[PDB]
Amino acid sequence: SLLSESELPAGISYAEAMEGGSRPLLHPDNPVVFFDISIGSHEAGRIKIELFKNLAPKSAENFRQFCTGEFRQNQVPIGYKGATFHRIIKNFMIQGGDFVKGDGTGRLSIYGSSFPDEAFVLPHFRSGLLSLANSGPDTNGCQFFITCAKCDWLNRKHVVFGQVLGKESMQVVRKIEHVTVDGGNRPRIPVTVTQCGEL
Amino acid sequence: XLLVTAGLVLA
Repeated sequence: SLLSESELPAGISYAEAMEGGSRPLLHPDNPVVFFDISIGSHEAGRIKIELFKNLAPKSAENFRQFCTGEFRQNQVPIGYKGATFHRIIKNFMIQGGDFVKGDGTGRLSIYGSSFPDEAFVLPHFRSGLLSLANSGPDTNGCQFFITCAKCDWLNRKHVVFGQVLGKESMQVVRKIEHVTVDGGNRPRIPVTVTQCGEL
Repeated sequence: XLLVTAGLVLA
């Protein structure tokens, strides 16, 4: 059920996404969330993200709850506030959301330890898409990546479930993408979601 | 390679 890049629905081309504000473009009921990013101790700006509930409802809702603080463990909220980007690969993608361990080993979802892959509808056809990181089939948790180039080799192995909205969002993505990293692609200076929520 | 895993990063 993977769509080719000529069967893509309206509202998700790069140009369309860059015209987006705070409301969804693919389907009117898709939630829009945000991250405020700090690079080191410096405010870098806001990434706004449409979550494709219409195509990947379980993936969208997992991410959404981690943005708003609605998901609790024994009455303790857990989510993306304070989470970092631990793996940054220029010209490829930026990876983050490991609030469990901060190093890429963490996996927790709102549904349990993991959740299965939803249908692979959208391809990794351009920069600015949100997709699930995993460790093989049916191992989605909390980590995600934002594409910094097309990466269609990932199709049918990672669910594309959102898109960044507006030009500032992509500017922030590009800023994160270009920070200095070590030989393991970990940033030398931390990149952190200092605030997040729903618009 | 250029994958996005969570635990064993492969080439």
